[PDB]
Amino acid sequence: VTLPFYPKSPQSKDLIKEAILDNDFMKNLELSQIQEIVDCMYPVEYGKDSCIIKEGDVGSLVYVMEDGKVEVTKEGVKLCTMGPGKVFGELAILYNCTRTATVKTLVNVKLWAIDRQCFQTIMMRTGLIKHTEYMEFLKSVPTFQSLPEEILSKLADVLEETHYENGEYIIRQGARGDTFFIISKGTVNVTREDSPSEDPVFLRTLGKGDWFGEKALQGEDVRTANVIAAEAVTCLVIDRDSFKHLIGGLDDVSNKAY
Amino acid sequence: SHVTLPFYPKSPQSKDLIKEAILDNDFMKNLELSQIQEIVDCMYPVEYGKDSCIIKEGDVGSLVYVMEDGKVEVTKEGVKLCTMGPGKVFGELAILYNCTRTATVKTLVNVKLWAIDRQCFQTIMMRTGLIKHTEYMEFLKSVPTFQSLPEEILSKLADVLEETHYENGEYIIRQGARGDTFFIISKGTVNVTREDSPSEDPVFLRTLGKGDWFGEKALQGEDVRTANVIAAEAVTCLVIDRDSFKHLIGGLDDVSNKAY
Ligand SMILES: Nc1nc2c(ncn2[C@@H]2O[C@@H]3COP(=O)(O)O[C@H]3[C@H]2O)c(=O)[nH]1
Ligand SMILES: Nc1nc2c(ncn2[C@@H]2O[C@@H]3COP(=O)(O)O[C@H]3[C@H]2O)c(=O)[nH]1
Ligand SMILES: Nc1nc2c(ncn2[C@@H]2O[C@@H]3COP(=O)(O)O[C@H]3[C@H]2O)c(=O)[nH]1
Ligand SMILES: Nc1nc2c(ncn2[C@@H]2O[C@@H]3COP(=O)(O)O[C@H]3[C@H]2O)c(=O)[nH]1
Repeated sequence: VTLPFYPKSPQSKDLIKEAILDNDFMKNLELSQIQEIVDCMYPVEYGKDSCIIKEGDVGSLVYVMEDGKVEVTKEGVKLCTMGPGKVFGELAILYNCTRTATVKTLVNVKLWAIDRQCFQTIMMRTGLIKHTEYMEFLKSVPTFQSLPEEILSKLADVLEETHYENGEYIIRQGARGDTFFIISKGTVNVTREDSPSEDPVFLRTLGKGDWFGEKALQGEDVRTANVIAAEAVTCLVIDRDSFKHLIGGLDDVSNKAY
Repeated sequence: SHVTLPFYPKSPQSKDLIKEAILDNDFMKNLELSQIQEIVDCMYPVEYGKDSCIIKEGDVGSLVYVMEDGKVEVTKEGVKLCTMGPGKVFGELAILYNCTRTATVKTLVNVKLWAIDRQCFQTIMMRTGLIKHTEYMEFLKSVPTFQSLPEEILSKLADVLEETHYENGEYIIRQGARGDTFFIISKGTVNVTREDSPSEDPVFLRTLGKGDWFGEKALQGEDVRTANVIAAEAVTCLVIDRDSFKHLIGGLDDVSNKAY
């Protein structure tokens, strides 16, 4: 789930993005995917008179040329030459076939390359798939599985993923609140101080699929307890208005008692 | 070269069901029409009884399904995701995205499915207009007469050429007939014959094949064909209208000054 990263100059990052936006087979990727491809590519060089791609071979890498010149042949027929700012080697990866042509260096070249597995991983990181994963998660939460699909979908549309370090206060008692939290990862501790000048008392531990932060949205806008990450925690979070329109009605949430 | 996909004859009602199911699927509705058609024709029938597991999450994906009758249940790690009825695609994610099955699919009743194998799906995914256009380009470049034409002109040729198929024995061109088209042979072979008068039998002139062309003479004189061109085996020509011929190919010395 975690991709390789290679640091690049803005000029390089722009060259690659423009190369992709110029390529007829890839120009319609979502922007976030282009961005991920951009950061993922690692640098590769070849000297003059080298063969980068042999037709018939297994394709593994997709290239963007930053510097140099290559010649593209197929069955001995010259197809074209390509200069900087062009993608090549994407067909074998996009279409799961062998290399459809041969690419040779005419000079020393400087390429950026991404391997097949990274590319395929990124191809699946679309808005529609992220949305679907949010839906699948929500359906796993008993409070929300029973909701109509349209409302789950509306929820999935607005859900924000936030992360908390161990010991981090997700919620402090006594402050206003504007967020409702669903735990997708890890555990939290809930504590409360009854009077001022006192140490907070432990109430309970919540984990994956549990939720919190409704009290300040239902009633007075003051947090009634502390919620502290007890390990590395991920929450799916909902702003006050979304809560009100989409979730505020639910009996299990509205009439929650402790 | 090219693979031939299997054809499975289906009722009109089924073909429409499949077509609609794809166009209703968010991961597939943006396929070209030609691709959706090809999927339609190459899906084959498969049935399952009540309480069968069609797809297990984690497995390598092989087939994409379209349901015509019945109801299936979709779960992931035991979480119920949905039920699906007729007119729905399932099993496309593993194949589209080269991952393992992302969920489990089980039947609730007897089901009637249409299925497409991964060999076909992979073939069809690559049959786009753009890929076809590029194949046209690569072919023209293999023909020395059309190689050295600028890229802009080859691209225009690919835009307007018509790929046409001919039966064995078919007169692609009859001597004496009016003509408006130029032909480039992309596949197969033709025989060229000519008769001195129409009350005489034609004599053999020559045999042409892939990368050869014909039909230029009637575009350069009065539009009358000066010989017969007859398909020998299965023949494919890239066919070019008169105006496109004049603007794009007519200039070429090899074509203009072709002598026989
Ligand atoms: N088949 C083909 N490839 C080309 C052409 N122009 C440059 N290329 C690149 O050369 C590459 C060969 O490896 P790939 O088939 O994976 O991807 C190809 C393209 O990205 C062309 O006109 N035809
Ligand atoms: N008042 C109270 N809040 C709790 C308890 N256990 C979990 N919580 C959560 O801790 C949260 C503090 O922020 P909110 O008061 O807005 O909403 C609260 C609840 O959702 C409990 O026993 N008492
Ligand atoms: N991951 C996922 N698959 C679903 C869902 N609804 C129905 N499906 C189908 O279940 C199938 C499992 O095999 P695939 O992962 O190949 O493709 C999947 C879909 O076509 C859903 O909400 N999530
Ligand atoms: N007149 C003539 N045409 C030929 C000969 N060999 C192949 N051809 C082709 O057959 C075609 C008949 O249609 P066209 O006269 O338009 O153009 C002709 C040529 O392109 C030949 O020896 N004589």
